[PDB]
Amino acid sequence: IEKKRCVPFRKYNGGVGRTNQAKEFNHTQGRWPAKSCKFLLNILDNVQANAESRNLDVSKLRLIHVMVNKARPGRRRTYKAHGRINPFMSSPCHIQIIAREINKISNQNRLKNKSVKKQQTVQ
Amino acid sequence: KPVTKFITINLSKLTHKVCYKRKAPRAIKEIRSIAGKLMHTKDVRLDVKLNKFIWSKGVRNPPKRVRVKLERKRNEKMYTIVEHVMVDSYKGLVNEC
Amino acid sequence: KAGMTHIVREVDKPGSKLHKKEIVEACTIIECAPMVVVGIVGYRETPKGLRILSTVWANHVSDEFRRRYYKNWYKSEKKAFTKSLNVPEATKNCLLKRIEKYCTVLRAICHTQPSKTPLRMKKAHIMEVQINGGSMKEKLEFVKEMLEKNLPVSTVFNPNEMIDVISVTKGHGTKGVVSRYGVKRLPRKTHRGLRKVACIGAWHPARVQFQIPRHGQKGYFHRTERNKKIYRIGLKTDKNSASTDADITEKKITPMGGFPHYGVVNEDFLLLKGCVAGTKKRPITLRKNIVPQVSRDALAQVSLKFIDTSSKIGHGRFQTSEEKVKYYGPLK
RNA sequence: CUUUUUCGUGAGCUGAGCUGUGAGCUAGGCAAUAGUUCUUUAACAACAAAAAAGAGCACAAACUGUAGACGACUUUUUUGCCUCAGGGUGCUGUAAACAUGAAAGUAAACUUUUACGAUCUGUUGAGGCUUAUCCCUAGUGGUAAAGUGU
RNA sequence: AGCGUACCAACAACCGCAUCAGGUCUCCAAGGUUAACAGCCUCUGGUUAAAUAGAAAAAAGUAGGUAAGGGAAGUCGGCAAAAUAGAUCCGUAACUUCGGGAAAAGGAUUGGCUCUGAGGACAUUAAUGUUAACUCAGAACUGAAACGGACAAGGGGA
Ligand SMILES: [Mg+2]
Ligand SMILES: [Mg+2]
Ligand SMILES: [Mg+2]
Ligand SMILES: [Mg+2]
Ligand SMILES: [Mg+2]
Ligand SMILES: [Mg+2]
Ligand SMILES: [Mg+2]
Ligand SMILES: [Mg+2]
Ligand SMILES: [Mg+2]
Ligand SMILES: [Mg+2]
Ligand SMILES: [Mg+2]
Ligand SMILES: [Mg+2]
Ligand SMILES: [Mg+2]
Ligand SMILES: [Mg+2]
Ligand SMILES: [Mg+2]
Ligand SMILES: [Mg+2]
Ligand SMILES: [Mg+2]
Ligand SMILES: [Mg+2]
Repeated sequence: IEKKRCVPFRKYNGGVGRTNQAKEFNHTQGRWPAKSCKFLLNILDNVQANAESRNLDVSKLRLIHVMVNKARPGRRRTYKAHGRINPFMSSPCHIQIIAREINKISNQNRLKNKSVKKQQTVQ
Repeated sequence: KPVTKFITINLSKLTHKVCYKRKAPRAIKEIRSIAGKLMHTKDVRLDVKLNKFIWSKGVRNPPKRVRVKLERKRNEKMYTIVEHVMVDSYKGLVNEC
Repeated sequence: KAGMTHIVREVDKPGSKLHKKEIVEACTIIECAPMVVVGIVGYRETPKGLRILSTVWANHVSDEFRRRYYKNWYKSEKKAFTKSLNVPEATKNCLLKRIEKYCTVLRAICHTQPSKTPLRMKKAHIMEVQINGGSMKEKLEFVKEMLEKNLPVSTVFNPNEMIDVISVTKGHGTKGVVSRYGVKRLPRKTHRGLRKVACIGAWHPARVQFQIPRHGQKGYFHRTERNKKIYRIGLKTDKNSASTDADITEKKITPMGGFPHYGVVNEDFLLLKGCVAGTKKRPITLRKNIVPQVSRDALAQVSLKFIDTSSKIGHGRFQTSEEKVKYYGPLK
């Protein structure tokens, strides 16, 4: 949020600018999205609060599941030349998180004879 | 800990690049940044008389030099107050503590 | 590179319109503090190109030579060139005998001394200087005598010599076709603007060829220029290093008020006729001609009548700072 | 595996001879077996657990501008650097104030006195400005935060 | 007697698919400069708002400003841009339906300061006294030769 470290953009990156702070991750493109970070921090505080009720020690929790899905979009309009109207949609999402404590043959007598003979022939 | 400093800042060195409609706000912004960077504080307050003095010739040409007094106070446990010092000659002034 | 100035010179060309006239010419000034010799490298010839046997270092090196191996020297332990200087000299002499027996080319590693300039940089520049001359053994003997001494610039070149120059031009960024290639400018009626090339190519070679001029970066290019003549090799032990036979005023090369954007020159320097690529402070490399020239201009020797040292800030009017106070008398 | 055994070659001994290693001469005693073949499991290179031993940098930050759309590039981080100031070199063209100083003329008391006046003169080659990409000065004050990869 | 009476009137309340740089009838109207309800600056009243902000500052674009020497050689073509312009005093041809052409073409002047002259009304009697408004014509002095100093404002001819 404060623009000390960045987020590498590896998938949806068409036109994203190149940044100094992306050498940390072995990449060339990065950005600082603040709204995403606030929304994710709210859920992380919820996870920690729920993990303090049941008696777990926060120092050992590892993020084993992070999943993001897209939700039903909202609807608005915009006005174009020559009397036309086109959509102006939005793009909401779902999120879910899980944290978890982390510590740290066949006899075949004919085959037995063959094995014995092979072992003898190599001595 | 608390400390006072007296400095002079020449603004013509800092408003050299911006156009007419930006010359005074640029000086205000530069003064705030300089005081914050010198006192290691993020919360810097500017007295209203200094703002009045910076704008006294319109948006187009602020004064060339200004003498200010910086004070760091104990209140994000710390902050800085910036005031204006009226002088009639800048010729001998250096910065002190 | 320090800056430029002008001189007055008499001509000795029988048959020209200028045969007995004093004329003005423009010159460039290069600061030439001495270098230091610190190493030896030997090459041998193979069907894949020249190849190295070994590198031999001197017994001691300086800190500005060691800084060139570090991105950030101020926060280091400074352990470069600390274990490999205690090597016994017997091994060094065995390696030198091998170099003598198997090699064909010698070069010497030398570095500059930025502390004697007005520069902000402290890393020294390192380069290799090839040594031509007699046999391989004589070459090795010649080099070993200098492994920890200084080269003055006057050892390498002579007065009135012809020299080649290597440097990097000034940078300008992205520049358009009109400025980058000097194409024609297009009529004022044009709809999408006029500063471009109209036709990129014919229809059916169905591509753009590499010969067509396009926009892109201009400046900061590598160049090698020939035939720059030496007019004077001045020293730092000399007080009147910018005076002549016809002008006995005691003077140094630096103009009144400092060389603009550079500083003051208080080492020994070269005076070159003409111009050289690069900005002020740009490092300049100086090579001898590939084969020596015997033309009428390469051998002719020059005698100077005046060197200008008036101010280059504004429009200078005096040659020394005492004339200025002598002209005005006492002030307020 | 025993028997009588000669010639060469090195961990230690000093091109004495012991060891170790290889090649032989002389006389002996003592093996192999899985019901007719189903690849003759045989090479080279790795890795892991147990057994004896050899034990620093870079990125980020602040600074620079010889660089620049952004990345990239050129630099410095305590004899350095940044900021102010003093000097230097230049640009413009003589500041504000005072003057029983000048000024074509005017008007009004009883020689002189007073009042109004574009402009000019003296103090005054004065006053103002000068790196933000000018030059010099261990002159003054400062020089923070301590994160990431290996 | 009965009916209307809030509010907007575009700047987001109306029509244009919309909180659209468009369209849409009437009345009131200060000071300075000036011929002027023009342009520019101001007082009463109104506002400091616009489907966004910060930094950086290269190509290229859009709306502008300059350029030594030459002066249409550019181009189908002087397209675009420059040059002129207010007022006072002089001087104006061919041709002509005698009314014009005509601001034809052309030439000179213009600030500031200190002065001189001209143009009325009224009451005691030719004489005395009081008392205004605005224009016009001359002279001396003065300045880095400038003065319709910004705004405003014809290019001309065969
Ligand atoms: Mg639209
Ligand atoms: Mg419509
Ligand atoms: Mg067109
Ligand atoms: Mg110059
Ligand atoms: Mg005065
Ligand atoms: Mg600087
Ligand atoms: Mg009403
Ligand atoms: Mg409708
Ligand atoms: Mg719209
Ligand atoms: Mg509207
Ligand atoms: Mg533009
Ligand atoms: Mg101009
Ligand atoms: Mg021209
Ligand atoms: Mg033509
Ligand atoms: Mg033509
Ligand atoms: Mg035509
Ligand atoms: Mg036109
Ligand atoms: Mg006519």
